[PDB]
Amino acid sequence: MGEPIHKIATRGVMLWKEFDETIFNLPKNKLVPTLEAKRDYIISRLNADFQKPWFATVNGQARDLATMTYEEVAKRLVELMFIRSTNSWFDVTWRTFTGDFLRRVEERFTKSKTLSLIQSYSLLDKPDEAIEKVFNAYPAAREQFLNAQDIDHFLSMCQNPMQKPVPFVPVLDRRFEIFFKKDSLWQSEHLEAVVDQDVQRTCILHGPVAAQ
Amino acid sequence: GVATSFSRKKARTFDSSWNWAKQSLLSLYFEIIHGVLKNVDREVVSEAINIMNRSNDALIKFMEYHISNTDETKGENYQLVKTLGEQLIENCKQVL
Amino acid sequence: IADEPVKASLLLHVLVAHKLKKSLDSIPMSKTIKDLVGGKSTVQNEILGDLGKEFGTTPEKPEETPLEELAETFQDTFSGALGKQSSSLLSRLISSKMPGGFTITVARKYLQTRWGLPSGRQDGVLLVALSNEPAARLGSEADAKAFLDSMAQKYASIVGVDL
Amino acid sequence: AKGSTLIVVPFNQGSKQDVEALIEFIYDTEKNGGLGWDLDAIIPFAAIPEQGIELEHIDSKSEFAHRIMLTNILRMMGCVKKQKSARGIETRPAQVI
Amino acid sequence: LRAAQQQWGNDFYKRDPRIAPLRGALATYGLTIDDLGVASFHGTSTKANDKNESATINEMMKHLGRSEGNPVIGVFQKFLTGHPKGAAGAWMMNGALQILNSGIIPGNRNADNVDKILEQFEYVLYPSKTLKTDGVRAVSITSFGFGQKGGQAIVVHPDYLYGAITEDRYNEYVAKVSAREKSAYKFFHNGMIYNKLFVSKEHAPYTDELEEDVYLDPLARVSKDKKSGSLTFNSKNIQSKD
Amino acid sequence: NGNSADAAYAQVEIQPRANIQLDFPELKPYKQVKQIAPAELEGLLDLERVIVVTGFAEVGPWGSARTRWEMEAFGEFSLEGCVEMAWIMGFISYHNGNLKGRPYTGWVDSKTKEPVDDKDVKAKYETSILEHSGIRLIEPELFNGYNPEKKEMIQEVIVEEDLEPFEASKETAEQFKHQHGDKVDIFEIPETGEYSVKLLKGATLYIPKALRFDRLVAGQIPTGWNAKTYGISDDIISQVDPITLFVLVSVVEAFIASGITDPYEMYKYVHVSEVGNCSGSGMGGVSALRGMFKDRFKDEPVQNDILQESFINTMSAWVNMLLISSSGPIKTPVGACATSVESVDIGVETILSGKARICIVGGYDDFQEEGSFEFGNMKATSNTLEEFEHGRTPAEMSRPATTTRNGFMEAQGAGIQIIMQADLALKMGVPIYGIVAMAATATDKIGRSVPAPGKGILTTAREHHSSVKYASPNLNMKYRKRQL
Ligand SMILES: NC(=O)c1ccc[n+]([C@@H]2O[C@H](COP(=O)([O-])OP(=O)(O)OC[C@H]3O[C@@H](n4cnc5c(N)ncnc54)[C@H](OP(=O)(O)O)[C@@H]3O)[C@@H](O)[C@H]2O)c1
Repeated sequence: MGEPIHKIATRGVMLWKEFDETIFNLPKNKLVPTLEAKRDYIISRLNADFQKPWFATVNGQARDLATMTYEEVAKRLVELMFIRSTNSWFDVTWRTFTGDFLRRVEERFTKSKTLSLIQSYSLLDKPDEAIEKVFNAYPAAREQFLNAQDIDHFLSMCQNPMQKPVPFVPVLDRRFEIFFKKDSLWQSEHLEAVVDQDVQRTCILHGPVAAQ
Repeated sequence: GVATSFSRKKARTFDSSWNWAKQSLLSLYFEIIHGVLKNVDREVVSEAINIMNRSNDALIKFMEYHISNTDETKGENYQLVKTLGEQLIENCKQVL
Repeated sequence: IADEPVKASLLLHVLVAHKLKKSLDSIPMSKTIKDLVGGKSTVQNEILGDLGKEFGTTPEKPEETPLEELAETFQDTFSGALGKQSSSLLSRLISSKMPGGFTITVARKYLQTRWGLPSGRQDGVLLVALSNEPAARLGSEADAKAFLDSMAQKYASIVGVDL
Repeated sequence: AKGSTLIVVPFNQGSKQDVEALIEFIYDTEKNGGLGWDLDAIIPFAAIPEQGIELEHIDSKSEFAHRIMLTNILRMMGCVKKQKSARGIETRPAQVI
Repeated sequence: LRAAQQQWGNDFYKRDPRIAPLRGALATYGLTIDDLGVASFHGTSTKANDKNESATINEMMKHLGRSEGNPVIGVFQKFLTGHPKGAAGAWMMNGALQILNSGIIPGNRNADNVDKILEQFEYVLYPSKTLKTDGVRAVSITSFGFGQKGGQAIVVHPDYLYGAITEDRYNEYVAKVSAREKSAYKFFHNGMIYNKLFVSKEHAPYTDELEEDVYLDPLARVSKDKKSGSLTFNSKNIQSKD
Repeated sequence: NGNSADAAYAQVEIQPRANIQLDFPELKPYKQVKQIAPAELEGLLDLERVIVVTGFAEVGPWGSARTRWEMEAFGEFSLEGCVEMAWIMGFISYHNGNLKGRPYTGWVDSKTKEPVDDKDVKAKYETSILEHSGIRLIEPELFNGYNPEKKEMIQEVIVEEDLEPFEASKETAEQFKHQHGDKVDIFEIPETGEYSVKLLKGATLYIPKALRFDRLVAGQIPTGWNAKTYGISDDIISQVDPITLFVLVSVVEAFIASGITDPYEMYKYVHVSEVGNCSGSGMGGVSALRGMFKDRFKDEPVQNDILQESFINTMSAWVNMLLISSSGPIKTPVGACATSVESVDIGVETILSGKARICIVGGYDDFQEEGSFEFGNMKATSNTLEEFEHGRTPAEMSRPATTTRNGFMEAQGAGIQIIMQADLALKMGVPIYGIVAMAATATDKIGRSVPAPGKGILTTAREHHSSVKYASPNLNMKYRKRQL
């Protein structure tokens, strides 16, 4: 809402400040032309420096949703949303997201009406085995990029208001500032759920004078 | 109810058994190769009867070619179609 | 109602809208000719050839200047006369559409009697009719009156008068 | 099989005119527009279902079904007899099943 | 090298009068007249055409000594489409490539009763229902236009090409196709749902200042423009020693 | 035991959604694909002189090449084929955003905007799809209100008694005067400035009358097909003849079948002078011809450039002007019913002369009133009233090689293939659907019937057999590999 916030100047916050000066101050007509122009830079900073990395990033290589397989996306969801150290889904809503997406994979690649291999999202509490199960029944979904209907569905599961904001930026469009800034304060109390457990990705509120 | 349906110009004739025989053989040949008809299906014996009943010189030659040029080493199905085929040729030469 | 001869700004807008098969508002006034028909080199010189007959004298490089500018450049010499090309189009509009017996005379007399519009405004209603050609053939007298009704309102809205 | 032929004709067995016309077609020469056959069997299995029609409900449908399943089978056999006896055919009877 | 491979690989028959152009086209890839499986017939549904076509195929195959009992399977696509004049053969050619790549030979579902006159032609077969074969190695496509325009094309199964290159070239090829096929599917669905399969070009890949320079350099190639992302001709890659 | 005991008993059902494939050719492992060719073939062929098809498309009565194949091969649509046809015919559109409060992403009825599940598409639309596809009764809405049951003509009648005057303009009235001479009287009405036209006894009028024509059926593009649905703009649709839109769609849909989404990608590999166009038509833009020969006569408002939209070579020009931008060969053939095969010959000889490396080939033709009527007076088309007398429905009227065949079934559309050198296809990594081994045209002989088919093409099997005792070493691929 354009209110000043005193944060510790981590790489993450220093990025935030740099995007305040160059991108989020621009008017609505100039925003999208500036994001498509600076795409490669923005993505390499989100991925290096920020607590919400660029979703579509497979083995360190920057992609887009449209150039990712259904497997690659399912695996990337489990990487960003499932905590290996605690062996649990950081939020039950993020599990619901990953299950909704594995059900969409079944729907797309099945030839006939059938039973879901994911009957309860409770099965995702071991998430590799649930992926290997779905993508062994539908081996075509390992070698095919997302249908354009499935990118639009995925992006509309990210805007779902009755769900904890996703820990990644899925696209660079008009809503980039809302993706970048929303639900920014929880990550400093829960560094297990941040990419490299790196505090320097996170936002820590803290006063200049009381820092002494 | 008593409204006429009949007209001579609507009579459809079907007499081209010379052509359907070759079709009926080739559909069998490939149905056996793809493993749709097995050696326990009665549909194979029904089909053999309907090919024998249309047996002429042209249809015999057509089988001789298709069966003599089957490679029996490509599968158990290609063996099964070569065996049955050779039998169907003898049967079609006998009832010519 | 007071008689006012037709503005060059209206006539021009109609002659351009008409020859692109496009509604009157679809084309904005503050835009060049060479923008609207940027593709086809033939339709450009055909619009310039038609404005050359309608008004008479033509400035230098008229397709690089907005219509708003060029409307005023024509307005000073233009004395509310339909001239050659617009007359020809209004004749064709009445003859190709319209029911039997509905001549331009009877369509003028109906705008006078009903909506009280004189010669100078009649012209302007007919130019608005020409921008909204119904692409059919008005079947009945009533259906045509209704059309001239709907064109009188659309003339009143653009000029700024009341009926 | 070899030598077999199947002529398919639209036909209403409820129509007397259809019955006469169908047999005239079968017996007429190929030049006149016919088949130039001579029936060796007639299997008139045409029928319509009459369901929940007791004595008191006997009406139009049953009077029509009686025409299809009796009266016109007799007219079909008549028409065959009249065609064969016009051609002097006394040695090749049609078998009516 | 190319002129030697052409002399012995591609064009060995052009001079030799004992090899038909139809035999040599198939011989190029080690096929024999017997390996021509399917004849996509012009098959207009006119009395004069459908006989003449069958007669022509039959006399070609009789001459080239196509084995007795190995008829060509007649495909008659116009039972379904009708005759679109100019497009007639393009549709046939599309159906032929779908046949080669699928091994399915579609049947003439309107073949109620094949004309008795056509029985004289032992080297053709008129199927009424679809046959899933084990493979079609070649298809013939014949057209008979008005004005004595007669035309034939032979289309060979593409798997006969890949036996003429190395395993390394084949696997380099397989990897590029696989990549392209994915990008193609991405484009197709996107374009389908956003009614933007067709995108008109606003501009040529060269500016009007470079038009004459690109036309006159045979080695000029487009490259990705870093700012716009669109493929254009750069002034640096025109009469370049590189 | 409550609703909690029988809640986890019931299982979740996955309903299939249409995942439409491009059907690229299935590439076998190298070891499998080396067993079908002879061993000698490796290094024998000059791959710059081997022509391959890398892409094909069509627009026809059954929509695309994908839909047409489904119906040709299997006689019925899959889910994918039914959705594709529904999209083509404009029955369904895609929606992504707010639909009656909820966020919806997926297909909707194009009229009602109500969501449509992919499973429902076949129940909701298949009947309407099959009814409005393929060979069916001519639909007036697709042919400028053309109705073969009511074919407008005009009869010249000498006027026997003077007409009631009508009012015209001065220009129009001088035009009536110039024509009719002293059989019309024009007089100024001073009050208004209009003119009264009076046609006298002996003048010539034309009175409309209708003919019942006996060709009622055709192979039309599916009802609802629109170039807008593929993304062609309104300004192009308004400019070009309809046949041009079939070609434009076919040409992009063919480049997609080749994996070439941006045609400029070609210019990473070839010069701008090495992309050919060899496609052509039998009659060309017959809607434009009808414009310049009939609508112009009737003083109807026709565009001024209508002539340029008639020319057969103009469809290939629009493809170059909107998609390709090449400076390569442009050989537009006119081969009537053999145009497309003539196009493949011209495209092959163009690539084998090194004048091009990629060539768009194919054919297009439209159905209109005039051609339909003239193919009827030639008795080339089936008489549809005779077909009805024989009990034949429209979809059983085109019946090749049948006892009772009686003429062709006119249709419209386009088909395109992209052909290229095999060397270049392997470098670009485009799919290869087929090799074009041969392509040949042939005339026939001294006759007097232009539509009579002849045996000329028989020449492609021409072979000297006086001396055939000993097999020629030239046909042996081992002898040829040895000499290489
Ligand atoms: N005065 C100060 O110094 C100070 C300091 C820190 C924060 N704050 C205030 O505290 C609030 C939160 O701070 P913030 O930086 O987190 O702002 P924010 O990013 O705009 O707020 C978080 C949003 O995320 C959603 N959300 C988060 N977790 C969720 C879950 N588990 N389930 C469902 N929805 C969830 C909520 O949306 P829905 O409402 O759609 O559920 C909520 O509006 C703000 O209003 C801010 O002004 C004030």
